[PDB]
Amino acid sequence: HHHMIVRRATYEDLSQLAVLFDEYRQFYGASSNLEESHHFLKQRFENKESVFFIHIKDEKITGFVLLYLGFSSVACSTYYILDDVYVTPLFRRQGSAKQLIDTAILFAKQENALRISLETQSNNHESHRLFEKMGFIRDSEFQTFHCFLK
Amino acid sequence: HHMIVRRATYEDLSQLAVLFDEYRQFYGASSNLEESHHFLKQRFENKESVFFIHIKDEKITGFVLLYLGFSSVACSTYYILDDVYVTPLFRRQGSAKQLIDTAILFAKQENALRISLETQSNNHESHRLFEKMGFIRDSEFQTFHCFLK
Ligand SMILES: CC(C)(COP(=O)(O)OP(=O)(O)OC[C@H]1O[C@@H](n2cnc3c(N)ncnc32)[C@H](O)[C@@H]1OP(=O)(O)O)[C@@H](O)C(=O)NCCC(=O)NCCS
Ligand SMILES: CC(C)(COP(=O)(O)OP(=O)(O)OC[C@H]1O[C@@H](n2cnc3c(N)ncnc32)[C@H](O)[C@@H]1OP(=O)(O)O)[C@@H](O)C(=O)NCCC(=O)NCCS
Ligand SMILES: CC(=O)NCCCN
Ligand SMILES: [Mg+2]
Ligand SMILES: [Mg+2]
Repeated sequence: HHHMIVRRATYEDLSQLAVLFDEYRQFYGASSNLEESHHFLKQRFENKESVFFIHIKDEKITGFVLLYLGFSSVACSTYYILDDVYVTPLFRRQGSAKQLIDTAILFAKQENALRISLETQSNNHESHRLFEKMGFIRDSEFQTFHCFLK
Repeated sequence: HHMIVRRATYEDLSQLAVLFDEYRQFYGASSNLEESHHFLKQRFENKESVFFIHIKDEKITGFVLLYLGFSSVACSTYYILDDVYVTPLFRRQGSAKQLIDTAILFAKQENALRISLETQSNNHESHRLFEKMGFIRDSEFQTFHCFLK
């Protein structure tokens, strides 16, 4: 029996998780649309190489982390991408993101991943403090490029 | 036809492994055709991966490997241009240009938001290539890594 847990998300959690997923999208500039957020959360959940971990405190989902499998051609090995991390404001600064990333790290090690990689906004200093505390090192060697199609 | 940029098939993998091993060596890996081919086949069997090869008179001159990406913010998919390589003998002949032009057409057909990639900051050649193909340098995001091995 427990009162707090970080565990893999299930289909049964998607309805509650969609609210936090919609909040994460709003943080990134998106207009709130619970129905759209939920439909796409279901597509990502039903994607073979994606893994969602959620943080539940007193039966409430406080946050989540979405990871997906990466393939490193140079190393000829897999790794994990920490795609999205979010904690709802009511539960911030209580160690939720820390616990979510700690479980993400233990999971990646269990999967013999090379590393966990991510990209976060340069203007998001709060996230840089979180990732550095968790053992992430800033990549300097690479430059991102986008070719916009729509 | 005498030249073509097309999807890779199972039959191209023995020859494609040689190019993929060459691409690995450019990024500093030791040559190992068995390891290169085994991983190439694992990526080729991934349902979200897409390989295009440039073939000049039955010789593979180069390739591009793309994979599906999900944008949570846009609630839409996109493509990541993961690997691009042209064997030195066939360089500065438009092989990479044709591979990327095909990748863009494929991404548009798939209704992708964009094609995204990462390349070394000191790789002058790749920056000229991607800029020629309409890619824009983006420094609004910072990459972090948590090394496990
Ligand atoms: C960033 C975010 C995930 C942090 O979640 P959280 O549960 O509040 O974080 P924690 O309580 O585990 O904090 C862990 C560490 O992160 C850093 N951190 C977290 N919030 C911070 C803040 N507001 N300012 C500075 N550092 C902060 C600190 O180093 C902190 O350690 P400390 O509290 O001992 O100083 C949360 O604020 C959030 O959802 N933000 C919006 C989405 C986002 O930016 N995600 C990252 C990109 S995917
Ligand atoms: C980069 C690379 C793929 C280019 O392949 P390529 O088939 O020779 O390229 P193309 O002939 O299609 O050239 C397309 C454009 O790229 C640029 N380019 C290509 N080679 C270049 C070079 N040596 N110097 C400068 N710009 C160059 C030019 O803008 C060129 O247009 P142009 O020929 O009209 O001037 C090839 O040099 C290679 O395999 N390099 C090693 C692997 C690599 O760097 N891949 C990317 C790592 S993330
Ligand atoms: C950690 C992080 O990547 N945040 C941006 C969300 C799209 N990847
Ligand atoms: Mg890769
Ligand atoms: Mg994403």
